[PDB]
Amino acid sequence: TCPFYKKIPGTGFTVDAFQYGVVEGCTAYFLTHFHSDHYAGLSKHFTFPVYCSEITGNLLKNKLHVQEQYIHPLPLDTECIVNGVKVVLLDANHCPGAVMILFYLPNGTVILHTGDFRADPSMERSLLADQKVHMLYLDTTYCSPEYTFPSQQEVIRFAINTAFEAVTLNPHALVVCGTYSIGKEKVFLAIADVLGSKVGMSQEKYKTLQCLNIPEINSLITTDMCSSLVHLLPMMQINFKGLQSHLKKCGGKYNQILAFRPTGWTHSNKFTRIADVIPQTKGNISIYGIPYSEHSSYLEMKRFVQWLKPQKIIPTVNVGTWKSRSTMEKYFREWKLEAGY
Ligand code: NI
Repeated sequence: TCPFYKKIPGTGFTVDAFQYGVVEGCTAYFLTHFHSDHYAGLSKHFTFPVYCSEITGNLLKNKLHVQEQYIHPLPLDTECIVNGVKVVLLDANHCPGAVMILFYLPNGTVILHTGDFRADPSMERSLLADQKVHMLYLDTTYCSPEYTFPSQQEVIRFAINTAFEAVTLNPHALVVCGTYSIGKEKVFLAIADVLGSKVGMSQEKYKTLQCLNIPEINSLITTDMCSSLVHLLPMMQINFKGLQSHLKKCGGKYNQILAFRPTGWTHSNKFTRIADVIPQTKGNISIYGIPYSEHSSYLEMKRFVQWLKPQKIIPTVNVGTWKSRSTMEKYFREWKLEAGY
C-alpha cells in the first residue's frame, strides 16, 4: 500500500507512486524524474493522467510506451492549474528532466516536494523566494554530516585532466565510463569534448539520450564504436574482467583502458581530497571511482532548509529504520534552533 509520505494532503494527488496499483482517491499521479525506484509500475497499460516535465514525458512515451493521451507535460517555472489546484515545476538539479513540485492548496497551505535534488543557492532565486512554505517533503539521502563531497565542477576538472593526460601519453588508450540510468552525462560528455571524440554507446542508450533535449547532442554521441575513443558501458561491466573482455573486442585498436565509475559517496571522502584520488590498477587497466553526486551534501541540504524555514519536514529517504528517522529528526531540530525559526 502507498506510504503516507507519497500522498499530498487535501488533494487527489500522489508523487512517484506507480507500484501500488490503483491508489484510493488518487485523481492524478505526478512523476518527479525518470529513475526506476520512482517510475516502477508505469507502462503502455497505464490509463490515469501523469503529470511531469517535458523530458520525463519524452522518456515515458519512447522508453516505456505510455500512450500520449495520458501524458501531461508542464513547462518549468510556470503557474499551472491541475484538477483545480495551482502547481509549479522547478528544476531539481538532479538528472535531466528532474523537478521539484510546489502545490498551493485551496485552504492556503503551500507544500514543496523536492523529489530527488541537489540543493543549490541558485534555488533561493526561483519562484520559491516569493512565498512561505508550510510543509517540505525532503530528499534526505545524505542527511548526516559525514557526507561531504566536492562540487560537480571540481570533479569534472579532475576527470578531464586525468583522461587528457592519459590519452596524450598513450594515443592507443581507450577511455570507458560506466552508466546505469540517466544522470551524470557531463562526465562522459566533458571527457569526449577534451579528446575531440564522440561518445560511443549501445543503440538503447543512444535512444535514451536522444529523448533529453541536450543541445548539439547529435554532435557528441554515436552508435559507431569504431570511430570513438570514449565508450559507455553498463556500470556492472566496470571491473577488471568486464574491461579485459571489452578490450579484446576492440580488435587491437587499443592496448590500455582508463575507466571511470561515477559513484554518489564513498568513505574515501572522509579522508581524501579530489586532487588526491588514485585508481585501482591491474595490468593495462585502471579504474577511478569519482564522487560525482546528484544529491545534496549534508551542508547543502542544511543551508537550503535554513533558508526555506518550513513549518514541518517530512523525509522521503532513509525512512525505513527507527535509528535513521531519529537521527534525521535530531538534525532538523538543530537546524531550526540554530537558525531561529
Ligand atoms: Ni533519482
